[PDB]
Amino acid sequence: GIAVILVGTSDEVAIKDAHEKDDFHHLSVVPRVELVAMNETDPKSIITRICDLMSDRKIQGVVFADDTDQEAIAQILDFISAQTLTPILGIHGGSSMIMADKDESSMFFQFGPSIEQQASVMLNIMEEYDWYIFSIVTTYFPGYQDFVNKIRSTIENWELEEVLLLDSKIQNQLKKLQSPIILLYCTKEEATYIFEVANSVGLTGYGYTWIVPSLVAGDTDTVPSEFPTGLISVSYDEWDYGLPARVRDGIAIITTAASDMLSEHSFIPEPKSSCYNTHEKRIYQSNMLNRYLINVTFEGRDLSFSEDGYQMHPKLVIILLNKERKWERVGKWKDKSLQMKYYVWPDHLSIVTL
Amino acid sequence: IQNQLKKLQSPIILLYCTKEEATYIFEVANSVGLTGYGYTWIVPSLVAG
Amino acid sequence: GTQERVQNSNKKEWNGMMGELLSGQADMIVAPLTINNERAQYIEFSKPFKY
Amino acid sequence: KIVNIGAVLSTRKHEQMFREAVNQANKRIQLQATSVTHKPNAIQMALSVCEDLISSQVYAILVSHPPTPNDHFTPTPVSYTAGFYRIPVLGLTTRMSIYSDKSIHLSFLRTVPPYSHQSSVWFEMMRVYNWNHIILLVSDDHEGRAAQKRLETLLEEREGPKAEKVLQFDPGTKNVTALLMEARELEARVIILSASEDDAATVYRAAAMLDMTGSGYVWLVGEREISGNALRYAPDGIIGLQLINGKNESAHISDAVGVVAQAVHELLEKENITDPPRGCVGNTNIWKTGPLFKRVLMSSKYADGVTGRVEFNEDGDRKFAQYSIMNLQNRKLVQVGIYNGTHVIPNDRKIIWPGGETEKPRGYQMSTRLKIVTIHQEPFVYVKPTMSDGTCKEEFTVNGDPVKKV
Ligand SMILES: O=C(Nc1ccccc1)N[C@H]1C[C@H](C(=O)O)Nc2cc(Cl)cc(Cl)c21
Repeated sequence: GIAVILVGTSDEVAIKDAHEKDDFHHLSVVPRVELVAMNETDPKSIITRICDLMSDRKIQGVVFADDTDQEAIAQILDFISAQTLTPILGIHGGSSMIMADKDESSMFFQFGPSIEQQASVMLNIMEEYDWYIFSIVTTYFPGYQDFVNKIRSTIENWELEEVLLLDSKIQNQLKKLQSPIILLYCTKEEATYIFEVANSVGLTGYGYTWIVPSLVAGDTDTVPSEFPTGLISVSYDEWDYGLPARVRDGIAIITTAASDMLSEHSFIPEPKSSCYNTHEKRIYQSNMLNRYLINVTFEGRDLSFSEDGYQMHPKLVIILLNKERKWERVGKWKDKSLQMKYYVWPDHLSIVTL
Repeated sequence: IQNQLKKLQSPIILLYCTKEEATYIFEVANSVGLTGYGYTWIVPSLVAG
Repeated sequence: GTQERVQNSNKKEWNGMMGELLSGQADMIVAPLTINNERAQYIEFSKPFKY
Repeated sequence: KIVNIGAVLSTRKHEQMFREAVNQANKRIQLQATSVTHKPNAIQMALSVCEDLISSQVYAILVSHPPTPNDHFTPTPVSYTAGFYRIPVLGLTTRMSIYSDKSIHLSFLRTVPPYSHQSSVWFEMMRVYNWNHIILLVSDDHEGRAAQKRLETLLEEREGPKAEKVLQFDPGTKNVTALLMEARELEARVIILSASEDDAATVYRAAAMLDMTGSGYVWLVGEREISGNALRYAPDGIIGLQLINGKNESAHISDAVGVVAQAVHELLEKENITDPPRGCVGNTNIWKTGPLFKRVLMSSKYADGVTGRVEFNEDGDRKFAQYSIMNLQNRKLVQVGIYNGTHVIPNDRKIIWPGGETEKPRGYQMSTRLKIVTIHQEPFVYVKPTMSDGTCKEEFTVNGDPVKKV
């Protein structure tokens, strides 16, 4: 079966609206949608419930979303993925917003963009407003070598200031501050301390503009006070994505994957019986058909993922920290293209010539 | 103080002061500016007393 | 041959005899091969014999 | 404050030995011994982790591997489960690059060096025999990936011997006959090979098929290769490395519990040891004692275990450990030196080298052939289609002397 999990304090009862939209079409094998939600439940409870329900209701595919209790939950099924050989889809939650690479002996791609995708969108913003030079500093957050290599390669086809990795050397490193635009690839917890040290050294208001990726702030509402009254960030999750729309996207993905499956050689994912013993390990040796479950379409666009878990050309938006310590949708992104619906943001002359 | 010391641009650095304050100023210098091979410090007679 | 980006994000390769030297095919070049900075970072040049 | 400690092991008798260890630790805080065995189907273990231990108040855990050939799936379930809280743990056995990096797993410390670092010995193995040219063979697994990483980084930092070619390949290969062909016709004559066990035949039986082991040859592999081939198809004279701990969890227990004891004495000064959250279900509470416990276990130097000076590297494995410079005697095994931490310590025996000569062969032969290539350019290059005989016709210059043509 094809199940869905919606643990978390939300409108789950309402979100079951998508049940009829599933019930009418876009399901060759008509699935058995069924919610098993929970409270702020612990990892072990999560595991036992997941496999117990997948065993009970005869489930052969699943997708869930929850409150951002911890990114570690994304890791926690990476183990069970190959342990039972079933597609997984983390969606709609910061819990499912982190990356989890190299576990790829099994399924569980994700949604949202990649490090590379968001980074290239940062560069797109940089050009579309002609911000010529840029600096960058970061720490051991996942993707440091990836980020530095990507940015060092995409410049051989810029006006950089310098790349810096940090660990009395902090001031002697911050003294190289030379760019008119400053970047950082981090998260909010450390962002408090780093904006603190920034006020300690670097400018904050008119004179510098701070741009950061999606998973620096995590959620969309909290705000440590050391952030300047302006932040160009980019994301998609909690500003346009409706939970019914998201679960519709998911059930569509799994149904069209099932279509490709039953068409190529007509094999259904065999029902894994028990999450307990080696007698269930009999099916565990059966064939695997993961790859070809990735070039399938519905709602028009294609949903091709690379071998690691990120879709191609996501639909993206750019927000800015306004004066009321809030974010506002200021930039559209579609089909590898940018739209900046707001000009330079508050020696100010306006010239004219022919 | 730091936003002023950030303009440090010369290869030679001067100061017209006395020893009592010179303690604190060389302290802040180590805090910001170089001290050994890279800078040479020159001062008048009545800095050391 | 020159440094050219390949696979659209993957690598930088030499599209010709220079590469054939770097690739392991060749062992020495004798032809009117030019000298500049860009190539000098992966080859070793004799003094020039014909300006 | 009675800090109970939990363990998982593969031999119950040595779990009783661990109870002896916790009694000796009581000889020295306040401890309480608890432990659990292991079972197949790691999901059951991911059950038992909190069904037994996390149900209590734990500030350090013990983990060791079974003899089953999983060797990678064995430490991960407990790893993930505890890591949810960032709980420092102590691994005792197979040291593949499971948590070689902090990315997936966060605060684990081990007592056995991972098969990566054995590169470095080779490094100084070069600085003993002055060899400066080298071939390298690696399969594109994570193990070999890190292998190439560490080796190339150390060698570039040595700027001396410079690498020559990083030949990558795939595990599931029946024949690498194509690659060794281009390989064994290059300059140097020394070879390093780090891959899975059964690959050795795939190499070795293919090497002798190309006679790639006769003479003017030197080899160097990893312990898995040594075992799997020195039983099966080892071409004699090949050299490898051997580790002292081998396969026994006993001494590891001694190396482990001592620093576990020495740790608790580092937070009996401010009383920030509030409470390890017992029971798995019930709270997402981050026991923020984790970073402190880890930062202190990263330097809790002791000399308890059978092997003196058991400490940690920035990775948390065995640091400054000891190897034995293994060697083969055409069907037999011997140690001709104990590499002691950093010391250059060989030991006396008939150190044979492939083919069986008491000389130490030079690096390269420096062939006399030189593949040359060139382009078509009339005033520098004239090309002409051959004549009917298989050459192109001779001709004289306007002066009358002949003209070369090739
Ligand atoms: O321009 C080319 N090839 C090309 C051919 C068709 C269309 C466009 C370009 N080659 C150049 C570069 C290369 C050199 O080492 O200078 N060979 C070489 C040798 C000589 Cl003698 C003079 C020149 Cl310009 C060249």
